[PDB]
Amino acid sequence: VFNHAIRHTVYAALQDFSQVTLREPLRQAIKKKKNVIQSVLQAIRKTVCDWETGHEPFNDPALRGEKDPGFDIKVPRRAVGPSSTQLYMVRTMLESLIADKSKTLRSSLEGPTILDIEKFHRESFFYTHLINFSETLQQCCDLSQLWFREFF
Amino acid sequence: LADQIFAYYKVMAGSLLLDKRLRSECKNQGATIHLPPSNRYETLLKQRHVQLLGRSIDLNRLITQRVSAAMYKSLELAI
Amino acid sequence: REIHQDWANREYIEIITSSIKKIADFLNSFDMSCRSRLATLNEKLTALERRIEYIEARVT
Amino acid sequence: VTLEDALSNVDLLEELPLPDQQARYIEQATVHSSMNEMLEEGQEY
Amino acid sequence: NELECVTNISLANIIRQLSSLSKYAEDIFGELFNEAHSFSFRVNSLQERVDRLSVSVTQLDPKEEELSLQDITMRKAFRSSTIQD
Amino acid sequence: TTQSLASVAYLINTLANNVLQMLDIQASQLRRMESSINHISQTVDIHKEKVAR
Repeated sequence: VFNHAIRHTVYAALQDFSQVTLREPLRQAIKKKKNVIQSVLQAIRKTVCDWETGHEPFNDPALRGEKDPGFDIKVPRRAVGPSSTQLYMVRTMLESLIADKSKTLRSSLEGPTILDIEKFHRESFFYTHLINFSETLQQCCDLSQLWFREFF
Repeated sequence: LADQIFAYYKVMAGSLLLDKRLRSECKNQGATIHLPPSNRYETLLKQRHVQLLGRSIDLNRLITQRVSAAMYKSLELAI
Repeated sequence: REIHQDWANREYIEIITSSIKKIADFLNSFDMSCRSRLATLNEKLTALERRIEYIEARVT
Repeated sequence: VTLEDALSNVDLLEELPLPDQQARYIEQATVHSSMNEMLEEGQEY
Repeated sequence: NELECVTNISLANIIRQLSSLSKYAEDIFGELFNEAHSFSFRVNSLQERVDRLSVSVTQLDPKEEELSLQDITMRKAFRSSTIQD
Repeated sequence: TTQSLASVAYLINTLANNVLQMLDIQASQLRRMESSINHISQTVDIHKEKVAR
């Protein structure tokens, strides 16, 4: 039950973030000359987007730059966690956006954008540990060392 | 474990059958025959697949062996 | 795109692994129960063997 | 020959009565991997 | 790297896990069966003994029964088994 | 992989069922033999009491 619940929640959180939350900053960056943010945000979308129709929506106005009229997108659900490589890539790219030193990528971003990025980046810390629930449960309850005495 | 289990139950058996009026009288003269403290052995007696180093140990069987030896010893001592 | 198929395949593998772990857990539980009732049967048999020893010693 | 049959087999297997039981990022990733390999070798030593 | 290669490798891995599970299940079932077989042997032996004892007991003669007063203690006493693991 | 999983599950299920039935049969045998042994004990006790009387 924990494995199913954990995988479902991880997938849901990752996809909600990627598909819904990153639309506003991407629209802002498209309406702006700066393109480093656009390249990074776009890169994060290619990495961890599962377009339920197979392709990103085409008539999306946020991608173009114009304000939403709206534009509901149905986020899919399924119990499967992101591979280690892509979860790591996403986390490092988010850390890159909200970075004190990088002429700063955090300067361009607005207030709520950085606040939500900081949030998701903080909660995504334990995803790797929780996906491997059995191994971590084993680790959290290790009392093997009470017997060994090689040093003494 | 077997030794103290048998001792506990022998003491309880002996205490159950002791005259109650005698206990009252003794307490009234400051010579109380103290009760045996209660104890929780029931869970141990029900163990049958204790796990240790890949072996399955039937604790109940071993406790029975020791306790039966003790009961035989008690009867022999009485006679 | 290849990422979409990748997600689909990973979901497939996840389903299969969950099933395998269910099988393993069933194996463990069944083994434990069989140990318990084998211990009971063995105890009953032992109680019977001793009793027949005693009876046949009393009748001869 | 399908997920349905295998899953049904597992389900029917899980109901028997059992009583009496109680870019700049790829290079970073590569270097990180090598460093981790060195860590595990060090633990072995 | 193409992803399909990774997925196929993982499928082969889960099949290997299935084979390992098969071996482990066989081990458990054999461990159960061996001791069950031992119980069966013991039960058959006890059944033979009980049949013999029953046919013997049905023909006990009380009127002919004679007890030796003189031999009360020179007789060897019966002792129960004292096996302790 | 699907075929392998289905086959392994089927085989394990059949073994578990067989072991369960075997244990239950043995328990029934022992119950019956306990009844018979109790009867023999009662008969022996009756005989001894008759001799004493």
